[PDB]
Amino acid sequence: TLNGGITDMLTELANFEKNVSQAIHKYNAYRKAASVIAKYPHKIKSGAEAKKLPGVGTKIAEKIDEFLATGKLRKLEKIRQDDTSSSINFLTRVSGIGPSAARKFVDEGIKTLEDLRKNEDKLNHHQRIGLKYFGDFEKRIPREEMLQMQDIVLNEVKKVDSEYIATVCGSFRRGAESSGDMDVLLTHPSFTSESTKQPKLLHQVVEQLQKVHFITDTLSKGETKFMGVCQLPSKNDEKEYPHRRIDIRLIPKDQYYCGVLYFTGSDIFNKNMRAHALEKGFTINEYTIRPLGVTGVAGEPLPVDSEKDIFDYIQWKYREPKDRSE
DNA sequence: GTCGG
DNA sequence: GCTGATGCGCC
DNA sequence: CCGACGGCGCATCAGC
Ligand SMILES: Nc1ccn([C@H]2C[C@H](O)[C@@H](COP(=O)(O)OP(=O)(O)OP(=O)(O)O)O2)c(=O)n1
Ligand SMILES: *CC[C@H](OP(*)(=O)O)[C@H](O)COP(=O)(O)O
Ligand SMILES: [Mg+2]
Ligand SMILES: [Mg+2]
Ligand SMILES: [Mg+2]
Ligand SMILES: [Mg+2]
Repeated sequence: TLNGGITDMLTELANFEKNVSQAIHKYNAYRKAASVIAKYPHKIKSGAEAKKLPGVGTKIAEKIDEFLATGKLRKLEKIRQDDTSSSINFLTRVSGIGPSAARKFVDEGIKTLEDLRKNEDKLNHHQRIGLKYFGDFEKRIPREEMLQMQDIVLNEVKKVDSEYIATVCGSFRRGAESSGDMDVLLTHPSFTSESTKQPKLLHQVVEQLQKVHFITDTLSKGETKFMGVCQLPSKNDEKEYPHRRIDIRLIPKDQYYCGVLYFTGSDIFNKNMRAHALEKGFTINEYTIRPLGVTGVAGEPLPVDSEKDIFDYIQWKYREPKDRSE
């Protein structure tokens, strides 16, 4: 609601920089500005008011002044009218089509949904599945369906080995009423930072979920990360549920707190927290928090016994998952 | 595009 | 076959 | 002004 006009404007500029300009730092700058404006609890009355927030500079203030006076941004009005920008912005909505592949396809005269379904032989495995479920993948998952999905995954993993722990992360763990997809963090005692005492720990879980027809497709799979497609079972005479994206990440059992911090997000929160860690002389990834030596070389992993320990190292007050959303 | 040294 | 670069993905 | 901007997994390809 509040400042929705401004944040939508900034998100559309971010998407343009990422998809068309291939300018990843401008994309990140627009998104950081959109997120700080979304959390601001007043109706922004001027560019000058917004410029006081961290991540809003001169250029964004000037665009906020235009938007508030005219309800439009001339630059976005032009981009919307541009056939190449339009085509690329549409193709990048297909899972597996990034900015580079989108520009290549536009060059070959492939620029609509009809063009893609004619040219499937030109798509890689991932792109083919993104095309097949194009409609399904733009739908959000109601929390009630996420609870049904949680119950299937936790119960199936438990049937494979009572020592697995599966945790639903992403927007679900931040308490969202709807989720873009299902993100599952997996641990097993056999996989630690010190040892892999067992092979196929991720594979055996994927296989069981395929066997009860929950996982329907694979986009990618290695030893620690699965990316694919799943679907809730429906009743007699009921319309089928949409196909959903599922990500599964197997994390060393001893590095759970770093792993769950990473997988809980949001992505903007992780970028902000990791950028703050560097200013405080630390580096954070999904496994460890490590000091930076005078060098700029990461040192030994610091002890972590809680999510909050990570916040304490970088001198942040703890934020509950619910308070890490945009 | 913005920030901090 | 291996290794390093790049694309696309995740939060 | 100007260098840095988060960090890493898997798929794919060029060069040896
Ligand atoms: N054809 C080019 C253009 C630029 N550069 C280099 C020179 C500078 O080190 C840097 C950018 O210089 P610019 O004059 O482009 O500076 P800005 O990017 O700030 O200005 P502009 O508003 O023109 O983008 O890239 C280059 O090597 N070859
Ligand atoms: C939004 C205004 C732009 O800020 P950035 O460094 O992307 C520039 O001031 C205008 O640049 P252009 O419109 O992309 O040439
Ligand atoms: Mg996309
Ligand atoms: Mg998600
Ligand atoms: Mg996901
Ligand atoms: Mg915790």
